[PDB]
Amino acid sequence: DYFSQANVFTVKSENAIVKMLNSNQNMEPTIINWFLFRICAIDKTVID
Amino acid sequence: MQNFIPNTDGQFHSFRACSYAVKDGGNIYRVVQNGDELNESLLIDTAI
Repeated sequence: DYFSQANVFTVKSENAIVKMLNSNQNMEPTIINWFLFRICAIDKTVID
Repeated sequence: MQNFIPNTDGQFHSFRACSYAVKDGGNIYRVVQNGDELNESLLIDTAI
């Protein structure tokens, strides 16, 4: 309660780390699929 | 004026295309190959 009261982190959508590394296709294709399967969605109620 | 980086040097034997780059305090930007997007890999086709 005390922490989330200060809203230190709000969440935006479309994680950049997956926006990029998606549309350039000039690297080893496991970095894909692996970073691609690790990035789960996030809603601050887990951050806080 | 446009063409200055030579494309080849004859024999496909000891060529090793240009390897200049800029260093910017750790960060490095090559000039001949960079997997960053906006550099569309060309789809050439023998059928010509």
